Amino acid sequence: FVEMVDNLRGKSGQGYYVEMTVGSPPQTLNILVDTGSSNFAVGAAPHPFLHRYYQRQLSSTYRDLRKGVYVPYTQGKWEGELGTDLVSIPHGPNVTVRANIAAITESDKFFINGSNWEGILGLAYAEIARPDDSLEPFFDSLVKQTHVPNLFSLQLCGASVGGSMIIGGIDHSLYTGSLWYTPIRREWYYEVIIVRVEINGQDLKMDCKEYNYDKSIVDSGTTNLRLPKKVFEAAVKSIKAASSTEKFPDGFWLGEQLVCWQAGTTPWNIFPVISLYLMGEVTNQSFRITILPQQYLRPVEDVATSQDDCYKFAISQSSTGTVMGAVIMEGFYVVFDRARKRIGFAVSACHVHDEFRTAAVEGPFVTLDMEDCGYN
Amino acid sequence: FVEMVDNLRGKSGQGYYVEMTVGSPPQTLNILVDTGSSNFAVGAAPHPFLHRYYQRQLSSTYRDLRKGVYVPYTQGKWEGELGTDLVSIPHGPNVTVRANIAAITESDKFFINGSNWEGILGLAYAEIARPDDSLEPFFDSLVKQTHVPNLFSLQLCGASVGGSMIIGGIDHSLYTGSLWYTPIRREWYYEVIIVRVEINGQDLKMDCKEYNYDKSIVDSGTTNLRLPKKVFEAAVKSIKAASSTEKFPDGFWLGEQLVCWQAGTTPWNIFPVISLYLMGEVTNQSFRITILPQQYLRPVEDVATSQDDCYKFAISQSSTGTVMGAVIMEGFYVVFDRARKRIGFAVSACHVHDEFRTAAVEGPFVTLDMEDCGYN
Ligand SMILES: COc1cccc(-c2cccc([C@]3(C)CC(=O)N(C)C(N)=N3)c2)c1
Ligand SMILES: COc1cccc(-c2cccc([C@]3(C)CC(=O)N(C)C(N)=N3)c2)c1
Repeated sequence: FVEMVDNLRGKSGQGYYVEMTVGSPPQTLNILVDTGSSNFAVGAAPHPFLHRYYQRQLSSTYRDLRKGVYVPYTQGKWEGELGTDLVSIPHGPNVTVRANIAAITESDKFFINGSNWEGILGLAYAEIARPDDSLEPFFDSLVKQTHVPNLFSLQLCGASVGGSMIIGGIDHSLYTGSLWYTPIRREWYYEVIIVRVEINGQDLKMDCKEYNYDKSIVDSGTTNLRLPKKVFEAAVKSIKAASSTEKFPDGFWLGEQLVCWQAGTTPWNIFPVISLYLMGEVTNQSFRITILPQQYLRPVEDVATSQDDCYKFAISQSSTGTVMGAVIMEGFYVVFDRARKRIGFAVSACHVHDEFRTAAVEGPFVTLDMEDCGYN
Repeated sequence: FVEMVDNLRGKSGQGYYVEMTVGSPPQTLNILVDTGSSNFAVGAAPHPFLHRYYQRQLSSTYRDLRKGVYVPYTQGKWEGELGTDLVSIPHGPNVTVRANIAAITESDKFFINGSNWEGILGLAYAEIARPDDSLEPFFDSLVKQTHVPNLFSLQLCGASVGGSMIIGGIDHSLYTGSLWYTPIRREWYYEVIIVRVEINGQDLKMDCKEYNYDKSIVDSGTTNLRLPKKVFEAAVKSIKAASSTEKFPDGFWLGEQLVCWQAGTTPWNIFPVISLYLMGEVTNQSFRITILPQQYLRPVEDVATSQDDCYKFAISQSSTGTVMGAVIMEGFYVVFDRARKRIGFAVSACHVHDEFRTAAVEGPFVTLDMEDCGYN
């Protein structure tokens, strides 16, 4: 696994990507690692933002599936042509596989101008694969055609930024202390159940069933930690009041303006550590992950309307549930243990850390009626 | 007002715009009519998607305000340089005014590739103007510097598509029957209070306070009718079950895949009319607006992965409240009566109508405790 270490580039703002090769002979592309979707879609036409794109004409091994896909988002969309071809991951396992590729032929607000990636690798499960759950995801093909074990792990770092995708197992050099595991509630998204939240050290006497309304998921393709309204509403109230040494703008919390200081002058300690307790592997047992304010206030880089230490509030609202984005994942080594229906967390050997507090994964804790926190 | 009739172009998918002129001599630009924001922002650099952009260097009358703006959205952002200049609306009032312009110098996922507009005219109020409520919105400058009365009205049409912005008053040729008025609850967004909802004819025994959690607004710059989760959840359940002659995809309702038939074969009548009751002008009195399925199922045009009559579900979820978008507004002539803190609705003389049902604005109805439907 020394080969796979540090095989990711990019930020949480713009995503993390791994180099991939597609077709015979190998076309090299930079592809977003996205645990929030299940399609392997690559740009296959010269959209002007793209550095590279998939040229099927040049591949011995491509096969058209004579079938198209349309994938709308909030303001976004992409659209392509389903086929299959030979995929390999240079700095991954030393195998090669026949995976589905959606050749993106049209898109709106999908690719980022000035980004350095050209497709997405949806690592989530069949059930949310477009167009339907028979479009077998990449990772399933990988395990299903090779001797690669059914799990991968992710260490996302970054102050641009880097990280590691260890396909097939775990690499002990990427975390400290112990890995704790929460169940994958169902294999569609990487859905997990949050059972209690705390800010700094004090919870939120909130029906935990809210924390997971209607969903809680782990998504390397979402930037923020994203909370539902009631919990966000509740959350911010408590972070806001906690963080009243100083008075910041009332719309900033809603991510409608950003906030700024200068070099050195970022007020670390006015801000609370935040703690999510996740359902554990055993009845009535949980564990917790604790994020520093480094994680939920992320530098907004080159705003030319300043030369200051600006930051956006990396927590936000959701109609679709909790989303533990790259802001949360940057603190931890996250193991996606598809073989045992569980996701493991450990302190990342690369989390940004002051000489004061830290990120933490701790347990066990005793929590009753955890199964009641999942929405049905 | 014969001059202002039909001075809007575009769709609900891509927005409606009015021709404007800025600077001396007049630079012509196509600008989005957006009642969901309060900034007049125009593209002022040669972003490649843009047909035209504001060239300050060429204006006698421009004045720099030596101050910048940054405006983030969900995935989106823009950023510019505050100044003021001379603005006129060719097919508007025969005046000219000194308004604030944000010259957009940088943006991500803001402009649409293949769109024909180049800025936005935020018609909402100071309170949500970025950076703060002292950046006086266009319309306030308009009324405040001319004899133009403090109201405008909008007729949005469309099967591309058209419409009319009547600045300064009402034009009786754009609606049928009577105008009914709901209070502007507060002057930030165009916030209104929904007090009951019905599908086909049957309500939703839902605490009306949900319908407005935390906000209900009228937004010509939002495409969908957008409902909060509980109400959307509730809503769809009732539209879904109502519309079970046929079985459509389970993810389509969430706007994650679109749905299709062919010429002639759109099943009109399986789908219910929807009714929103809005708080009226008098204690315990309301009125209602009724939308046909034409309105909430909008053609998705050139999907090349078909030659069928496709449609997206024009209703969706929200962390930020109800939003009555261009899907709702297409049915009605909407009067923004800033002078009397109220918004008027009437059947649009241009709503798309089958030889069966219709859009409707009706009243009065007796509804108790309407003031309790507003979130505080
Ligand atoms: C940190 O990761 C990202 C940063 C910016 C954008 C994206 C991204 C771009 C395009 C599509 C996706 C998507 C496939 C769809 C989506 O909205 N989510 C939340 C997701 N998981 N992946 C992400 C990821
Ligand atoms: C039908 O109107 C539109 C269709 C597509 C896009 C837009 C649009 C594009 C860019 C910004 C806006 C914005 C300023 C921000 C926003 O998200 N909303 C909801 C809004 N009212 N206007 C709209 C409007």
